[PDB]
Amino acid sequence: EHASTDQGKTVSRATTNSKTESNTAGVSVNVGYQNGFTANVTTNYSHTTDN
Amino acid sequence: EHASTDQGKTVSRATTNSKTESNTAGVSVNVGYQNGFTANVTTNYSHTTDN
Repeated sequence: EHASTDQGKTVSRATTNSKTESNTAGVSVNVGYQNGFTANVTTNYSHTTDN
Repeated sequence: EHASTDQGKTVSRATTNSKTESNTAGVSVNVGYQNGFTANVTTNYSHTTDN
């Protein structure tokens, strides 16, 4: 907790991030399109401030 | 038969004089959080002598 590195154990990994991944995770494909609504719907719509 | 009856009586007196000399040395390491991250290192050494 306090002033590690000469205290305990660490593990550290590099990452990437996506500003819209949390948005498109609520998309199911459902191969059929009904009445020319050639688009999908998310269960939750998040903005680009949600990494 | 031969029958005996002995009785005794002792009186003793002992005096001791001791003298000890002790030395101590230690290190105390402190890390914590108090309105920010802190750290201390204490180094003490003591000398006792008793008679």
